Amino acid sequence: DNILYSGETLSPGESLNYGPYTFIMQQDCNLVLYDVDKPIWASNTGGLAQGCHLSMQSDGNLVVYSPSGNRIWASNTQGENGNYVCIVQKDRNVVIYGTARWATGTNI
Amino acid sequence: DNILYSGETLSPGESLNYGPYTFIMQQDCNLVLYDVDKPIWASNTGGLAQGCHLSMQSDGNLVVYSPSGNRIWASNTQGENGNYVCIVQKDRNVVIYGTARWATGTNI
Amino acid sequence: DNILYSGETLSPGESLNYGPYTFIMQQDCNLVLYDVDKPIWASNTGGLAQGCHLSMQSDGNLVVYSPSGNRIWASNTQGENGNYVCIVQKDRNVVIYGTARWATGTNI
Amino acid sequence: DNILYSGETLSPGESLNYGPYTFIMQQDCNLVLYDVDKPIWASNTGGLAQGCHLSMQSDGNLVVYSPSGNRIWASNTQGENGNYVCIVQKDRNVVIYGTARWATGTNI
Ligand SMILES: OC[C@H]1O[C@@H](O)[C@@H](O)[C@@H](O)[C@@H]1O
Ligand SMILES: OC[C@H]1O[C@@H](O)[C@@H](O)[C@@H](O)[C@@H]1O
Ligand SMILES: OC[C@H]1O[C@@H](O)[C@@H](O)[C@@H](O)[C@@H]1O
Ligand SMILES: OC[C@H]1O[C@@H](O)[C@@H](O)[C@@H](O)[C@@H]1O
Repeated sequence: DNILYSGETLSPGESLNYGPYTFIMQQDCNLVLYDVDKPIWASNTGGLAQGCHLSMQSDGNLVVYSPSGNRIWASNTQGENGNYVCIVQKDRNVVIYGTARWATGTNI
Repeated sequence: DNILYSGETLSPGESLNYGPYTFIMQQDCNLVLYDVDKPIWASNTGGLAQGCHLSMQSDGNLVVYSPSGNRIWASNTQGENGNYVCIVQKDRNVVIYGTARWATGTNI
Repeated sequence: DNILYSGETLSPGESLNYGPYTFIMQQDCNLVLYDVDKPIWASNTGGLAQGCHLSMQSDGNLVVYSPSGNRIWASNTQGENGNYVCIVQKDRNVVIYGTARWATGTNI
Repeated sequence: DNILYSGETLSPGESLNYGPYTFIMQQDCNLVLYDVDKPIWASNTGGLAQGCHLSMQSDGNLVVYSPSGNRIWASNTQGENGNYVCIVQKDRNVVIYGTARWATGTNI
């Protein structure tokens, strides 16, 4: 609910949430962080397309894609292939972390 | 509740939780991942001391310390100084990620 | 979280949250349910005072109080004395339930 | 999550969770509240059947049913037809509340 894992996408209208904080891939292709109803950060890509999705990729890049498979905005954080996370944190920061350094190996 | 940030500690009896998954720093100094009442992973340090704390450090090492400030168990993942997270994931894996590659910079 | 128990208050600026839904006791004494940035319900008491708190009472009434201990808005649901909950639900309804009909009695 | 709404069921192996607290409809038809790995309350119906479901009914009764549609255990809280909730609370109590006294009417 507040974590996007590498290999997952937010569809249009979908969000990560922590308390009053919402990080949403809007239908107007703007990527916005709201504190209640106040925009605090945006990709500033509102109106460049419709029906965009947000991908957290295996190369560590967070990308807004238009439905033509066309890059609209990116974090520009391509690097090592592996596992990454994008988190809406309790401190209201949105952060990409990776690669994975250690695991219990208890996945299902 | 399912994330430990670098610079934070779990005190004795404290846990990270996702649904039926509990990752707990026990009073007997064992670090255990439970699926409901079933231990699925442990540090196997039960009885080596009392009143241990778990630290997620800035160097990326997850360490169980005894109250004498003495290292009892570690992930052995020291590297670059920065920001890391330890997550109890929805897939029941416990994972350390870092360093931070990008942020909105919207922290309070 | 998404539950206010009878005997608790939301202070000014505090909220109940479920995913993109935020139920906030605003600084301007308006009680508002937001879906992301869109107000979908309000007490319509914005500007009648400053520094109001929301109280879920053991008589089952949800009341906005001004700092003079003065009733500004209420659900008008006074009844049996007991335990009640106010919930921001997954279906985006905000509901008062009570009284308590049964419990395990496993409270701390 | 930590709420079961009237009209919903927990299937075998499914749980309500708050932090280290797990309320599970087990495969062995026992209904158990665990604090980490410690059972603190049970229906004591382990082994009376297999593949039971827990149902929070609109008559306010919480019932364990066997797959033959047969009552195995109940809270015995039948009353007014309406909307009820069963909650695993932050205080580690499991409580049934209802009926609904008030709502915003903002459901989807
Ligand atoms: O090695 C760690 C990785 O293991 C995978 O199976 C998943 O659980 C990933 O989320 C995780 O990053
Ligand atoms: O640069 C990213 C870092 O910024 C800090 O202020 C915190 O929000 C950290 O959790 C985060 O890793
Ligand atoms: O008996 C039910 C009541 O028990 C109390 O001690 C608390 O746990 C209340 O939240 C609950 O409604
Ligand atoms: O009127 C109250 C009821 O409204 C219904 O439509 C649902 O949202 C129920 O969960 C709720 O109890």
